[PDB]
Amino acid sequence: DQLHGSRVLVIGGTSGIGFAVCAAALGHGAIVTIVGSNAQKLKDSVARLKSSFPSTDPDDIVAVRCDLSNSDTVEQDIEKALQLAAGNSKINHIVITAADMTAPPPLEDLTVDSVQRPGIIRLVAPLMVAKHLPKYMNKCPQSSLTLTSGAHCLRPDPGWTVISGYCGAVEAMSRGLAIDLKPLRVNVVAPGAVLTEAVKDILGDAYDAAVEMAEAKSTVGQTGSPESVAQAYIYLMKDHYASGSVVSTNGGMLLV
Amino acid sequence: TDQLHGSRVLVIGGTSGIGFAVCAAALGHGAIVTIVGSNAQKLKDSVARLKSSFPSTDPDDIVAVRCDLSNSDTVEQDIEKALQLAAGNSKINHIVITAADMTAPPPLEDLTVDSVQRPGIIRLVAPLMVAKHLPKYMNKCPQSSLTLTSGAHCLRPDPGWTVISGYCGAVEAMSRGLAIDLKPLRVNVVAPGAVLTEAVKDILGDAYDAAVEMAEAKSTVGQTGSPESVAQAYIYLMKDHYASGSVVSTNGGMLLV
Amino acid sequence: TDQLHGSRVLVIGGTSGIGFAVCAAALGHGAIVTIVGSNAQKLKDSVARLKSSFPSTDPDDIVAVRCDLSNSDTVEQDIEKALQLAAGNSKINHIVITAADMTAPPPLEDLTVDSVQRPGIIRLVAPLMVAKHLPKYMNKCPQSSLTLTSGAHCLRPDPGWTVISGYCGAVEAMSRGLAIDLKPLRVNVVAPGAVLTEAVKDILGDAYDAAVEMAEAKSTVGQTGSPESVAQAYIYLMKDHYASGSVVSTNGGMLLV
Amino acid sequence: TDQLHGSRVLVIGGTSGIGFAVCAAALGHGAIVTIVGSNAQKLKDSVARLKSSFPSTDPDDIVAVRCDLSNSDTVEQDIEKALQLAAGNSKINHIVITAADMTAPPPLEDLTVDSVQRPGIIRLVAPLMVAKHLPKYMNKCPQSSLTLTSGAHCLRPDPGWTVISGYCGAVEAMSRGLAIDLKPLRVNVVAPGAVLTEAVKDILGDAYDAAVEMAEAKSTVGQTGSPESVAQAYIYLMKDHYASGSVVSTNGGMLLV
Ligand SMILES: NC(=O)c1ccc[n+]([C@@H]2O[C@H](COP(=O)([O-])OP(=O)(O)OC[C@H]3O[C@@H](n4cnc5c(N)ncnc54)[C@H](OP(=O)(O)O)[C@@H]3O)[C@@H](O)[C@H]2O)c1
Ligand SMILES: NC(=O)c1ccc[n+]([C@@H]2O[C@H](COP(=O)([O-])OP(=O)(O)OC[C@H]3O[C@@H](n4cnc5c(N)ncnc54)[C@H](OP(=O)(O)O)[C@@H]3O)[C@@H](O)[C@H]2O)c1
Ligand SMILES: NC(=O)c1ccc[n+]([C@@H]2O[C@H](COP(=O)([O-])OP(=O)(O)OC[C@H]3O[C@@H](n4cnc5c(N)ncnc54)[C@H](OP(=O)(O)O)[C@@H]3O)[C@@H](O)[C@H]2O)c1
Ligand SMILES: NC(=O)c1ccc[n+]([C@@H]2O[C@H](COP(=O)([O-])OP(=O)(O)OC[C@H]3O[C@@H](n4cnc5c(N)ncnc54)[C@H](OP(=O)(O)O)[C@@H]3O)[C@@H](O)[C@H]2O)c1
Ligand SMILES: CC1(C)c2[nH]c3ccccc3c2C[C@@]23CN4CCC[C@]4(C[C@@H]12)C(=O)N3
Ligand SMILES: CC1(C)c2[nH]c3ccccc3c2C[C@@]23CN4CCC[C@]4(C[C@@H]12)C(=O)N3
Ligand SMILES: CC1(C)c2[nH]c3ccccc3c2C[C@@]23CN4CCC[C@]4(C[C@@H]12)C(=O)N3
Ligand SMILES: CC1(C)c2[nH]c3ccccc3c2C[C@@]23CN4CCC[C@]4(C[C@@H]12)C(=O)N3
Repeated sequence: DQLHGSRVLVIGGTSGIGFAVCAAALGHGAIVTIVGSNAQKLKDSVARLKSSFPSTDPDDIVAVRCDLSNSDTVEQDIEKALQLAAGNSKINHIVITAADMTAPPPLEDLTVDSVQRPGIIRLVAPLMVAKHLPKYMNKCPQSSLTLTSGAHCLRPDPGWTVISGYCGAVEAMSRGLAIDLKPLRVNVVAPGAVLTEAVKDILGDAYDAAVEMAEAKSTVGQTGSPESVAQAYIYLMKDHYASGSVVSTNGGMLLV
Repeated sequence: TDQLHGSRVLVIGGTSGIGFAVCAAALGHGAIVTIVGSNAQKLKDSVARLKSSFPSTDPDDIVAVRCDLSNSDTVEQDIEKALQLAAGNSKINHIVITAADMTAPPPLEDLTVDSVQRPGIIRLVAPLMVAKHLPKYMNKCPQSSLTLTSGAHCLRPDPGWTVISGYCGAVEAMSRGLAIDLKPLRVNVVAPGAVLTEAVKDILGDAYDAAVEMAEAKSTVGQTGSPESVAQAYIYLMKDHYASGSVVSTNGGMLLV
Repeated sequence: TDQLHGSRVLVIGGTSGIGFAVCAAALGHGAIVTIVGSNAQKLKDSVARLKSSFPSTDPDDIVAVRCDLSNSDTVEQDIEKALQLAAGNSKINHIVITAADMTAPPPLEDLTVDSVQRPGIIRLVAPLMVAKHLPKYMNKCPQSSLTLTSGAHCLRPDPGWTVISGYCGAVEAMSRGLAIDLKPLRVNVVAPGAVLTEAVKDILGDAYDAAVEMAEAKSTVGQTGSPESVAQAYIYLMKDHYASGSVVSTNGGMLLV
Repeated sequence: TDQLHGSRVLVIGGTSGIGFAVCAAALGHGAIVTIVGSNAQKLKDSVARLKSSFPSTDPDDIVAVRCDLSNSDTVEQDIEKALQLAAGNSKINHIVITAADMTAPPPLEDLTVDSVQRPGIIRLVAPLMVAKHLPKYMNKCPQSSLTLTSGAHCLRPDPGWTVISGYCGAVEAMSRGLAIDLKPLRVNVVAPGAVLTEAVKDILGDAYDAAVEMAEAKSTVGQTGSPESVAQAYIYLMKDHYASGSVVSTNGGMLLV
């Protein structure tokens, strides 16, 4: 594997998809830097990651708490996470899955700041990553930055139009960063229905009616496993020719 | 013959360029047009020629309102005023939004948190505020339409205008979400290519002639797009009562070479 | 005032359904329409039904030609003749192709090499034969247009019409290739959704009523597409001299739910 | 550690180019590879190349069969032998199709009904014949995959390859239909960009060095695609048990410039 000695920055690797990416990354022996905002399960996630890979050097699994939902500190924090992840070396791949995980208000009660508050973590944080990565990454086709969107960008869930919009912005912005940061490669993974611990939290009591309706809306009779969706991120790290692309893993939900 | 005769159109951003050609086309079909802009004068100037290129129309079918949508205070109450004015005694039949800041972004080496967020109030919050308040001034019927604006830069972004390609990418995704939020009302996007509007003359300054010639060369047609040809996409989307959630791309085959 | 008045329109497949509505819309703008079909009876009925909806139109603006484009040994020759009389004295301005066999394919249990290959003559070979010979009969100029036909089934295919989803997917890609082969002439595609033409009731037989509800429900609008609304997409692509390499999708938001 | 270890992979078109790189990658994970080609020599030679780069693998994990899929008789029966072979006593886990004629089409001045039709036997009929017979040789299970092949030319067609761009458009649409026909089995497409296989040098001849220089410049990366990088997309779809109905594009950003 050519991801053995690799340094990968997983912005949002404390839970769900991003965590599965650090598990997959550690399976190939890479050095993984994790970024989250909750200090306690960031201890739990990183402690959880070296008992599933106990032969891996513990110093190759580093964590930092960063709050990227706040307009100050995010440039200072993104720059700090790139310093920690780069170390003496340069970072080889960056993965961003961080999202605010909050239900928007209905459209009749839409507020100006309601529209803008997601943009800080969906748009401003990656752009600050794109702002500062040349100093911490070599702009060569062997390095990658991968952003996150979803199938909801084409089949929006009801109530979620605004965040459904921002994922549309992530995909267009991804392509622009492939020109801004060329020949460095940047791409997007667009997952479908992944039953992460966060999703269980969002829908609460309406969860099981939603799981069965998600399973029914797939060519597979399934929702997506977190470690299978993680293969899309690993793919874009190993494919030194993929750039400006959208990797869609949705179980055929857009076909039914 | 024409079903846009008695129909009411609100063109948010119709004072120049593409939006103005949409108001000209709408009045060519006899529609009642309300125009929204920010420059106080040049808003009379386009209102002046449209009763002078078609004096046929009753002068009260061409009404105008000044709105500043670049500032987060003022945006909900300004669109609300323009919707009361376009609807009048009836309800609005079609809404067209072309309003955009049209100012050069910084390079991303000097990217600031404010550079990223300020385009969104006119590109994202203004249309969402339209979607918030249009039900009381439009009937939610498939004979009604709301059309947003995109570009080919959403798929082939201009160096480096990455941040605003994102917002146009957000416009397309948001369009689809609003097509289900406002069902059975129709929501769509127009994605123009290279149109030589009076703003583009201003933004390109001295690099204009080198850019016009490379735009004509990046086309299957050997030309740039007329504003009056692109306006047909907005007029088309008002007449097609089955088109919703779609992107009408008119770019001279630019994405093909 | 209208720029489709003197123009020559050839609708390959204008004897029924969507293509027929395109000739109705074209005649509303005063165009000279040549109709092409394979059924001598559906071709006399179509020209008769168009001289009772437009009695003021000159009878020479509605001429028809009989062509069987499902057969390989004469599809090139038939296309050639259709072109020559549609141009007449002058040149052809726009060509619209909707022709399709509209017969259910066999299930995958009985798929045959010929089942897969026969549709290609009318879906792929006839349009390519049109592009091969139109230069003597059209000005390859941006005010000229060639429009092919696709559907939403190319992205949401219907069971078991997988093979015809393939051919409609092939039409969209070649559309883009012919915009470069035929540049600066304009080539585009319309992708309709659910249009209840007379061919569609024939395929659905007794399951028709259950299928209409199914479609109606599965759309953002509460409707199927009118033939006269989908026809707006073809007329639009004739009026927008900048639209090229594009896909005009008319689906009632079916791809959103 | 590896879940492609006991896995049986059928690479239809693995004697050269991309499909060959897919068989190399599969054997790196310990998969059992069945290779299909039409050149007996290439096929033995290709199998010889693979057991000298992997001398430790059991030679029975590298089995080959000669198939001519260019002809209407024997193509269903050759697909059927190849399925028995790959399956053996177990069932097939993944199928990869890269087989293509790789010959320059004639110009449109000499376009014939047969030049158009003939590619469809290997572009469309062979995969459909694979989907027709694989259920007795594959589970219809989410852990098994069928991967077809398209390319970036389906969206930015190279001249004069319009007809072959069309067939690649059919493969992607057919992929989506086959993802529903064979559900819950997974069906997908890989859309490579510029890969300098020996077949591409054969087509480009003396214009090769000028063509690679213009291909490298038309990418965001300053390179063409490695066969070993593009093969990772096929391996990925074996690895992602949630990917279905998708297009994995690996083109070096050529569609951005
Ligand atoms: N799951 C799906 O079906 C689906 C579909 C489409 C798109 N997506 C996108 O996939 C990505 C991953 O989603 P997920 O299912 O894995 O949910 P998740 O487990 O909640 O992932 C969120 C990650 O981001 C962190 N985070 C939350 N707020 C943060 C903040 N202000 N600043 C920095 N980090 C923050 C979280 O750490 P903390 O513990 O500190 O909060 C966590 O590590 C998201 O972008 C999502 O929008 C998911
Ligand atoms: N022309 C092209 O080649 C091209 C290409 C791709 C995309 N587009 C997009 O198409 C749309 C039309 O562009 P255009 O070429 O026609 O330029 P334009 O003539 O300047 O159109 C701008 C319209 O919106 C108004 N406007 C600007 N800022 C406003 C603000 N804060 N509040 C309210 N109204 C405001 C303008 O009037 P004021 O004078 O009062 O500001 C004008 O009526 C834009 O969204 C553009 O991004 C254009
Ligand atoms: N209806 C829908 O909902 C829908 C949706 C998506 C896509 N489409 C596609 O749009 C196109 C039009 O479909 P439609 O609904 O209008 O069905 P249609 O009424 O049967 O249209 C078929 C047209 O093509 C002609 N035609 C058929 N075979 C011919 C042949 N060998 N030679 C010459 N002409 C031939 C027909 O005339 P003859 O009487 O001589 O056969 C007729 O004018 C089709 O390609 C269809 O697949 C339709
Ligand atoms: N390289 C690119 O730039 C590029 C770009 C887009 C798409 N693609 C697509 O990628 C696929 C792979 O191409 P490639 O470049 O790897 O070319 P390649 O090496 O020529 O691949 C051809 C493969 O197909 C087999 N094949 C050809 N004709 C056959 C027949 N009649 N029966 C059975 N097998 C047959 C060949 O075997 P024999 O020669 O043994 O018969 C060989 O295994 C092709 O579909 C190509 O169009 C390639
Ligand atoms: C819609 C959602 C509540 C949901 N409902 C499910 C049912 C079954 C399996 C997964 C889900 C999910 C995951 C989602 C996907 N959406 C993409 C942008 C906003 C949202 C909301 C959230 C998100 O971030 N996670
Ligand atoms: C890039 C731009 C300066 C430009 N350069 C040209 C050269 C030749 C012909 C047209 C143009 C245009 C029109 C554009 C298209 N872009 C889409 C989003 C931002 C921007 C900027 C502006 C816009 O709104 N109008
Ligand atoms: C599938 C079909 C029988 C169908 N079943 C419906 C139920 C409700 C409303 C509309 C339909 C339609 C319209 C379709 C769409 N398909 C696109 C290519 C082939 C086909 C077949 C036909 C076509 O041309 N018209
Ligand atoms: C067009 C082609 C001759 C070509 N010309 C190049 C110049 C520089 C770098 C790469 C190429 C290629 C690779 C291509 C891509 N096309 C996709 C379908 C048919 C074809 C033909 C062939 C293919 O399979 N490989």
